[PDB]
Amino acid sequence: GAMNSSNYAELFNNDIKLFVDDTNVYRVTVHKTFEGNVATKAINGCIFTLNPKTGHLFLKIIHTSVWAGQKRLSQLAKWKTAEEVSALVRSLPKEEQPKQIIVTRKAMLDPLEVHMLDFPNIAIRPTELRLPFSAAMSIDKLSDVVMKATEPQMVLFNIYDDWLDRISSYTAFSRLTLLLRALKTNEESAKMILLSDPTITIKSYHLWPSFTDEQWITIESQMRDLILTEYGRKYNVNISALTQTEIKDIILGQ
Amino acid sequence: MNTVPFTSAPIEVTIGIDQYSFNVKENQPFHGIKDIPIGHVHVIHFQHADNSSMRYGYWFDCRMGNFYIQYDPKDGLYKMMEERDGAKFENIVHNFKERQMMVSYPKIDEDDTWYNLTEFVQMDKIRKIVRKDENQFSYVDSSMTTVQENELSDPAHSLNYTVINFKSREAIRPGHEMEDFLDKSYYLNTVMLQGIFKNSSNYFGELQFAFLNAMFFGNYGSSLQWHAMIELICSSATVPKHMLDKLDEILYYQIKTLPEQYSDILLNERVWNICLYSSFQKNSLHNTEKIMENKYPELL
Ligand SMILES: CCOC(=O)N1Cc2ccncc2C1
Ligand SMILES: CCOC(=O)N1Cc2ccncc2C1
Repeated sequence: GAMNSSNYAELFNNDIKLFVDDTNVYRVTVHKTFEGNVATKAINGCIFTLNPKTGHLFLKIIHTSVWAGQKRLSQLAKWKTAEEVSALVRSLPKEEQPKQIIVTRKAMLDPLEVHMLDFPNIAIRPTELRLPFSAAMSIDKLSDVVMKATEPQMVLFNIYDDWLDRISSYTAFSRLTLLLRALKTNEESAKMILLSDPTITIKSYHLWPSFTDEQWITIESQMRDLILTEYGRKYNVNISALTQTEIKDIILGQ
Repeated sequence: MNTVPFTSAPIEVTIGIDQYSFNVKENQPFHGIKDIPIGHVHVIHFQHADNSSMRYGYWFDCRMGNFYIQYDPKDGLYKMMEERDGAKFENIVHNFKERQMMVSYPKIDEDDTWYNLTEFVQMDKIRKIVRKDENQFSYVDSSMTTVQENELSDPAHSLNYTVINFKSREAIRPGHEMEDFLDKSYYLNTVMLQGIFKNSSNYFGELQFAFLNAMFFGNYGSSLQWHAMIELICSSATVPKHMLDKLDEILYYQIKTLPEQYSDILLNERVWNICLYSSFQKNSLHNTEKIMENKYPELL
């Protein structure tokens, strides 16, 4: 059924599964016309399709040409997402096809179920989790490949870099969602925490900096404080007054 | 001018004939129903006074044979039977009429209600939905499941309504996923009308039969089928003008006939709100929208 806090270890079992997030597929800037009307201008988007066990990210770049002369674009975007996920599944060898696809937005359920009628044994599920995958476009190297694209393109990444050499997929997913939540809440502050010590760089073949295990512990702590700091700024709350139990809950609850 | 005699009425029962009903007492001298209009299919139905769970009946056409009712004390129900001896049957009916032991089908001369409910319903089509080839009449009851319900147990006792499923390969052409899901015209016009039903008259007959089984028996799978056949039309951008005009008439008489006190169990809020206010055909069902707004404004 619905993926939640209860059935969370299920993300890291040996049943192949993918998360699909459609929140960066259809992207626009809203602007004034010469006559003082409002118009949109689309920019390049992406489907964020992620294996949470392996870190394999299928970034399908959505070029603005897709939208040319189409109507009801927010509706079409869900169906185009479903079309491309079903094309990806059909492209994979049988032993690599997912057993489950989890959509981050319940509006993707019917479009994806309809495109996957040929795969009755692939379960299409919603989730109760509020996942921060909208912030994928805060990862500089992902933003760069999307905005430079001149045509439809699929790019493959490992969103965990080499982390699984040192940590479990449970802890890698934790680190990923904490980093994306911080980038979503305060992008400027998040980037300044990641990128401020010049001695620590991003490998050419990586998305994130090359932190030692001890430095990751410090980074993770600075990200958790950023999310608390911003929660205090947003709700006018004295953070310094909160307990570790209070702090604990806001650091998932969101 | 046709007659369905009863051997006797050994148990207290409410008897329906089409939209009419009356109470018969345990061992009351009741010997049946006379003056049944030729030209239409009819339904005789029963609800036992000592057990309202016993709810069942028979579809029949008096043009296809001589039918009577006889209580079976083993199976504990009123059974329809065919009498093949014409002269015996004629003699039975004659005696019961002379002794005035029969109720008269109470048709008001102005009243086209039954024709309006059964316009497209034909006994040969009922016999394909309800399969029991040794009888010319068809047994239905409140608990009988549909082939579709049995997919999501005993197949011999099933209502074989045409399966409608909006998220099925039958409903959705590969490559036209969004198109076919948001506009059901393909599924209505090519698959159902041209393909399975052959014409709108057969589609409406099944729709009307499903309504009648839902209303007269409280058959849940019948109510599901009635709503699915309405939703398939209302969700189609391209429907012939004659089919929309006829559907408006069909639904008007169905909503007219529904007992006010069963509206809560027989009408699906989502489907009616969608059909009348959001669908392609939201503006095409003037008579149905007016009677629904005036009779059931709560539901909406
Ligand atoms: C690796 C350590 O993990 C965490 O500290 N998290 C996961 C996580 C994910 C999303 N928001 C907050 C948090 C706190
Ligand atoms: C051919 C598939 O089924 C039909 O065509 N019917 C069912 C049916 C049941 C009662 N009256 C008319 C009809 C038309």
